[PDB]
Amino acid sequence: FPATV
Amino acid sequence: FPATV
Amino acid sequence: GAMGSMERASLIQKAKLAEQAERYEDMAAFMKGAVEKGEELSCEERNLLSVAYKNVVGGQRAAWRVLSSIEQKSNEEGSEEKGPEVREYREKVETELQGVCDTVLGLLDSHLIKEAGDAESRVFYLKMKGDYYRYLAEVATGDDKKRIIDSARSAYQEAMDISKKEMPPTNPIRLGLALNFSVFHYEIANSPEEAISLAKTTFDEAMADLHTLSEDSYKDSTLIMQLLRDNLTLWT
Amino acid sequence: GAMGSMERASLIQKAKLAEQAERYEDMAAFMKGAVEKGEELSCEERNLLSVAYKNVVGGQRAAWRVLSSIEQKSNEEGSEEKGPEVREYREKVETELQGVCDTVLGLLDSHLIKEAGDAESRVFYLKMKGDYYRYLAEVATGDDKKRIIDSARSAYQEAMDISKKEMPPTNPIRLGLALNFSVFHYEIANSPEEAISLAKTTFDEAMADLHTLSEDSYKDSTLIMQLLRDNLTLWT
Ligand SMILES: *CC(=O)N1CCC2(CC1)CC(CNC(=O)[C@]1(Nc3ccc(Cl)cc3)C[C@@H](C)O[C@@H](C)C1)C2
Ligand SMILES: *CC(=O)N1CCC2(CC1)CC(CNC(=O)[C@]1(Nc3ccc(Cl)cc3)C[C@@H](C)O[C@@H](C)C1)C2
Ligand SMILES: [Mg+2]
Ligand SMILES: [Mg+2]
Ligand SMILES: [Mg+2]
Ligand SMILES: [Mg+2]
Ligand SMILES: [Mg+2]
Ligand SMILES: [Mg+2]
Repeated sequence: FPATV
Repeated sequence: FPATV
Repeated sequence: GAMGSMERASLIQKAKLAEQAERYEDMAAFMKGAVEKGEELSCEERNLLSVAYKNVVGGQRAAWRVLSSIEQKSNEEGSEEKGPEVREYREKVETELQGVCDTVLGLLDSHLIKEAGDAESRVFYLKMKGDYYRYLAEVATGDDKKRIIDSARSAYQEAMDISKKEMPPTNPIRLGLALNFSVFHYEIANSPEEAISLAKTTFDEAMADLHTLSEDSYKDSTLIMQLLRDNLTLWT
Repeated sequence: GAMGSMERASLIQKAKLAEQAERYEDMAAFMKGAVEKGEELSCEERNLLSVAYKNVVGGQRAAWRVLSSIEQKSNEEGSEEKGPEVREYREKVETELQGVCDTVLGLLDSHLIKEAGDAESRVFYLKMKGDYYRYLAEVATGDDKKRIIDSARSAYQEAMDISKKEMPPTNPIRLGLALNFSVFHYEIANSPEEAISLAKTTFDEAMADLHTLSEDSYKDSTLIMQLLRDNLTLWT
């Protein structure tokens, strides 16, 4: 999965 | 801490 | 509300203890109680709220993905029929996830966003609104899916518009918003070109503004910039 | 019971899904429902029950230890008074932990142990009884502390007596029981010599019986034997 914050 | 199972 | 009898300051103190103990459900319930006191949240308090719910919903999403993968495998050719249990339990987790999202969105709507006038607070809450609609969108399969997606897009877009007008390109909230809106484009809106364009432009504009920062601010900004680069590497 | 309407087989199926999703609270609630159907548990089912509650209570114990350490620091000389919140929240976590222990002990008492006639099932349940009294003992500070400690000792001792009579020294249940009873002696009963003696004797007696085993049984036994050695290394 891609990075989120 | 010591090991338990 | 079960937290109605507890002092605001005590709720905040306990949210911090819960974070130390990695008790994120408790942390979220304390912060919910704090929000419901009706006073605006400081920066530190907004971070506690976001950290608590991010961690609760993150665990739910991970579990939903495990269950959804098992369910998909069950509906392949030559898979043995095992009854309704996998669907039922995926639905149970899904309903709990939706509940948490609705709770966060309810706090934002009653009344955090309307009282948020400074750019940093309003952008932060709008980013959260986009995030929790995005989590709703991940599990949506029905009549309202398009409207749920549009609600995420609308919140993110309002946050972007304010952030571009009012905040420097290195601001960690502006960066984190852009990171997440880029992921929305890639994973939810079937717009990988828009996702890549946004991540690249955000990274490059931040790069150009690093010279203005202290050492500590440089560290804060570059940490999030690296995530933009990581996504770009994943996508290209 | 909220699980009263669900089929036993469906509860077991969902416990396995919950384990895959690392949803241990759900896993425990499913297994509780399965036990309350009133039928004896198979070996695999006993393992699911134990895994679920071990993981729930393990998380509670870790959180309790974090909070207890903060509370201890607050009661040191020169520590600033911060009010009742740390004690209150440690108490909240403690009460939830006690509740989970009481729930497991209740399942064992109504009626898993009394229906368990084979050595493997009876020893396994008695080990669990000792374990959950040991977790109660870790947080006990009152009038009943000695009786809680004695209840743990008594359960472990009955399990040891049956295991020595009925099971080989390499049996994984016999090994795991001895490992945990040794820790009880070291950490709860203030008997480090007894802890060390038991761990050493158990390790050596198992060593001498490895020659009788298949490759797969050898792997199973040696995995737990290594933990006995790890504890001995810690203690000497
Ligand atoms: C009040 C306010 O505007 N804040 C909230 C705190 C803060 C942004 C400023 C500073 C915190 C630092 N956190 C991170 O950098 C990170 N998480 C988030 C960053 C940005 C946003 Cl909008 C949300 C969360 C957490 C650390 C561990 O890793 C970073 C990659 C991201 C957030
Ligand atoms: C039905 C029965 O008697 N069982 C239950 C399953 C089993 C013992 C036989 C086999 C499982 C293997 N598990 C482990 O070896 C371990 N956990 C436990 C071992 C022994 C006991 Cl009494 C309880 C738990 C889990 C693995 C991941 O690490 C090992 C070090 C311990 C338990
Ligand atoms: Mg007040
Ligand atoms: Mg649904
Ligand atoms: Mg553009
Ligand atoms: Mg039936
Ligand atoms: Mg107490
Ligand atoms: Mg002896």
